[PDB]
Amino acid sequence: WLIKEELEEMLVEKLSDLDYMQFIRLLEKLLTSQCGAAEEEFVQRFRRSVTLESKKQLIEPVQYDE
Amino acid sequence: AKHLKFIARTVMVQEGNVESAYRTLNRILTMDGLIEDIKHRRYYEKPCRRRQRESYERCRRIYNMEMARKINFLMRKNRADPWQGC
Repeated sequence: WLIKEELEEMLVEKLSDLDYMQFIRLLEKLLTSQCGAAEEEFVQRFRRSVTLESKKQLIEPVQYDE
Repeated sequence: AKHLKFIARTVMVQEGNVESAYRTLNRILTMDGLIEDIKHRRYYEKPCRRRQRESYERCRRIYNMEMARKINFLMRKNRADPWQGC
């Protein structure tokens, strides 16, 4: 979910902490329903792409000598 | 003294369970007010003090019964929020 400071910029207003919670509780209540495509583009506007770069280790290339 | 014995304040033991028989007897004496009456009778309570306590007790019961009634009445609306989001 977007952070309170990211909601405070989409809306361009100042928000309380409880204001942010009530909005999130209302979006969660919308996912549990049989939301269609129109109700899915809207929720994704408030879902940020978490920096889920995998913890998978990067493998060095296998080189060959003379 | 002049009454028949083994009728008043007498509980029979079931299956040798004396702990449950003693608890039943203790519960009987408590509900009938004897346990608390024996304790208050160890020392003399002065009449002005007895009236003060009997009046305090009477008013705490009325106040506790009235506060329970209020909580029960106002707990009907403890259901989930019907208009969430508004």
